[PDB]
Amino acid sequence: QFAKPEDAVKYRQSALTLMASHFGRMTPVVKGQAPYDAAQIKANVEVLKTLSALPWAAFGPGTEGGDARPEIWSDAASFKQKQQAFQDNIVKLSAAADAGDLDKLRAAFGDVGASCKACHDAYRKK
Amino acid sequence: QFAKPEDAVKYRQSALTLMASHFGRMTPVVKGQAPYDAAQIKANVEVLKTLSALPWAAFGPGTEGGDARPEIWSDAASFKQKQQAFQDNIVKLSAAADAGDLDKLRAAFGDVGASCKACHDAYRKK
Ligand code: HEC
Ligand code: HEC
Repeated sequence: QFAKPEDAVKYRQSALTLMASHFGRMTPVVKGQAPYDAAQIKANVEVLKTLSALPWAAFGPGTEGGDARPEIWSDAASFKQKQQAFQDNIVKLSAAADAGDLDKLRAAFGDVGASCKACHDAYRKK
Repeated sequence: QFAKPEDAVKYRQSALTLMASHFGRMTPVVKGQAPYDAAQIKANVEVLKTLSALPWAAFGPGTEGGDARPEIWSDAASFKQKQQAFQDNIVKLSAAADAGDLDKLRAAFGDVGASCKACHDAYRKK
């Protein structure tokens, strides 16, 4: 859906920005600094699930640019493992949110955050 | 979820960018320049439905900035009518996509596009 590489870059950066907001806005809830409303969190994690599937299709071959490292494309299998693993961490978060289980939510939230960082360490420029 | 107005601005601009891509990428399909795969379009419109609900919460009071016109906030009811009308145009598009009905898809796609423009004409700076 991208006329030029720059359009793929803009798309993925926007998708990742929205992910970061839908993830990060739960930090006060996880920490107990804001109240836990199970329905609110269930709905928010549903949005995050949808968003978390979006960036990867905008790293199609030849879409070097932005702060993407070239290693994304020199080993397509390893990058795919990282995004699939990330999305399965999001599945655990969804399951916790759907269950209304704050303890499971906290644990899953930490694992999701670790998975964001694991990808950045390998694939995002400083 | 926004520490400063700038964070709301960045969020809504990213959400609108993603909407524009999920909407605009169907133009060749509507025009018959690309093939119509009912399942592909159903899935894409589901994504668009989710995204189309997101920008509005990031025009909270005091989040003037970007290319948002101040009229968004001086008549909250009228802005809300426009975004709700837009989302109901998206509902028609969803219904068409879910039905696998290309004629209804075309018609709904045109009405959605008109609704984007109607809001821009009133509420987006040149
Ligand atoms: C690889 C499988 C990634 C996972 C998982 C996550 N992110 Fe990431 N992110 C990745 C790359 C390669 C890039 C650079 C994209 C580019 O072309 O520039 C990024 C970037 C971001 C950004 C900045 C977006 C922007 O506005 O330019 C943010 C805010 C971001 N990423 C956040 C984020 C969070 C919170 C994640 C887990 C919930 C996450 N990313 C996962 C690669 C990957
Ligand atoms: C009002 C109810 C709107 C509807 C419906 C749509 N858009 Fe719009 N859009 C609106 C505003 C007020 C703004 C400015 C936001 C800001 O603070 O700068 C915009 C902006 C866009 C953009 C630019 C985003 C960016 O990268 O800065 C795009 C690409 C865009 N809008 C597209 C778009 C499409 C395709 C719509 C219908 C499917 C649509 N918008 C609806 C207000 C409203």
